[PDB]
Amino acid sequence: SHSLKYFHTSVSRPGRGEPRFISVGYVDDTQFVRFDNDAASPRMVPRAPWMEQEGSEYWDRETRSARDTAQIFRVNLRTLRGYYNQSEAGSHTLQWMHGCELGPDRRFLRGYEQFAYDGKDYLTLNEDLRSWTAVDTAAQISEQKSNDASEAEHQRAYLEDTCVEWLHKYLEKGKETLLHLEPPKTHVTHHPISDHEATLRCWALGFYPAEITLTWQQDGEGHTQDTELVETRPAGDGTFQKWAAVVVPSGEEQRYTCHVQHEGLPEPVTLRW
Amino acid sequence: VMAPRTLFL
Amino acid sequence: DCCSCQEKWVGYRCNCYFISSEQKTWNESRHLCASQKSSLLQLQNTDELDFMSSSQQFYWIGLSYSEEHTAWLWENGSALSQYLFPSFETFNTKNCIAYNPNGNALDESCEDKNRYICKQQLI
Amino acid sequence: MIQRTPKIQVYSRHPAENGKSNFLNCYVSGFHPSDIEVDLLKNGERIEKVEHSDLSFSKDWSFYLLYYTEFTPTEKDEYACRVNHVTLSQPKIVKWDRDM
Amino acid sequence: ARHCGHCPEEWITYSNSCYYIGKERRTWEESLLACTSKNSSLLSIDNEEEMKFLSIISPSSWIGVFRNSSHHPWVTMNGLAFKHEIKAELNCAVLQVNRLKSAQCGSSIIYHCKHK
Repeated sequence: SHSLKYFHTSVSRPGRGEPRFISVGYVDDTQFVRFDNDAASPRMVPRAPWMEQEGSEYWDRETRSARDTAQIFRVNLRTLRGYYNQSEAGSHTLQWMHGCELGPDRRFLRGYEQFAYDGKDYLTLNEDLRSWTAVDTAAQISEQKSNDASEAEHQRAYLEDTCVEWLHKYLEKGKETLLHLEPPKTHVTHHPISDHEATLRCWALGFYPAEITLTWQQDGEGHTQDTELVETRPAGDGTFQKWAAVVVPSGEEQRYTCHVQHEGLPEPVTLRW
Repeated sequence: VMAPRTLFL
Repeated sequence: DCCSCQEKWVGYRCNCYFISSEQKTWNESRHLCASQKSSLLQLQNTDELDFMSSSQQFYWIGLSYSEEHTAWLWENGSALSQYLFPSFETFNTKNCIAYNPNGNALDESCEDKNRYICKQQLI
Repeated sequence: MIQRTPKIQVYSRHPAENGKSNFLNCYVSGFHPSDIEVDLLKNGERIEKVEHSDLSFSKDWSFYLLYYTEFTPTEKDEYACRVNHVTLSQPKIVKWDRDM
Repeated sequence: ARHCGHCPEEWITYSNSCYYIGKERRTWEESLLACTSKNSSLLSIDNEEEMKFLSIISPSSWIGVFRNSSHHPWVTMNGLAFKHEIKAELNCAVLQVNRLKSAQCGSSIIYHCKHK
């Protein structure tokens, strides 16, 4: 299973006219292209080593797309500021994301796409990709002006056709990295809080993809509790890190175990200290 | 490659 | 006549339009339209590019700010209807305008590269 | 208008091994709107030339960034993360701990 | 309000041939008849450049190309064999953003007419 996700953000700026518009493209959990109409290069650039072999033909077309999307948004922001009867003084945020998921079989599994205005769900593309559904009792306007216009189509077509075919085009281009599974370098540490309690912090380092699990159990078996779990953070080298700790009455440390579930693992590991 | 066409809300 | 319209040019309401895909600046497009012996698009009503209303691109039109009359003016000297683009108020007078068959206008830098539309009258 | 609050994590790319050259990260996330200020700190010093990831956002529309600089830890050098955001009554500083 | 003499009133002319930008959504069959009611044929795709034009005017549209069973040859309106490429129970051809695709003959889509 793989995915081609794109994330588009347009923030408006009352002062300096043109709203800022940023696009990032992720294959799986690897970013490869970005566009930033506020940088040294107002065009689409590569963010992955395996894209620096593409030609003008591609970098141009994609800039055509990015720049054109950004104008549509400059409008939209206005268009919306209208609907929501908003202060022309304030600054607001329009977000758009879409992506295609391939089944294990390598072929299209499902597609998604939706808009958001000011951190709130605005418009969503129906599962069946055949129509748009408003969310705010004010996106109803954009609904029937997209169902009518029947944009549902060219969109349903992107996800199933272009997006899928391209995802494959990318997975091939970046074969060596995108596809290689990198299991976590697990290991437990001890951290006394007082004479009575100690923290057992189970680590998971340098892994990819970013989905994982980390679970504590002990003597007895499943669960325990009095646990802390942190958001899976990026290392920066493309891999990730997560840790799960638990507090333990001293001496009992060896009752507890940590169960790491990852896709890079033959089967779940277990740690002790 | 990003969707060709977007949407005029 | 009324059925000339070069080739790769499209005729409508007895006028000869030319939606480009090529992208150039304003002063550039202005001159290109001149060579082809036509004008940078000048809108009557938003129903002029009706046949293209499904478009999402933005094309340079022939609007600019007149230092002289302290007003936005078409290239032909005539003034801009208060209606066409309702926000003309907030266009920066240092920028040129780019139009979209829907009815939407954007004021961008006279330098920025954009698509253009040429028009030939026939009356 | 939604306003969410940054979630801060200060850590290193590889395990912190005194003397050897590493990397200092600050990973803010799940915040909204997008305007956030982040600074890395060497003993109270703003580390200059700190770069940062491309602005993406997650399933719920919240944002996330990765600020980072090449650096070399010591038993005398203290590091931290000063984060300011429109939803913080004032800048929030989280100090670096090589155990977290 | 003067308009061209060779082509119908609100129609547009491009390359020796006249066009009618539909804006109404109809099924392949409905479109077929409509275009005929308007004394013309359904939209045919002459050149791969007349297609870069068409893709600037309207995003998507039915065209005069179909299949009988989910496997016989793709056929133009002239009973002839189609000489371009094109992407289940789909049997009518559409034009979607400068590409030729297979769609559901029962789907409602935009249609354009075209003359010689």
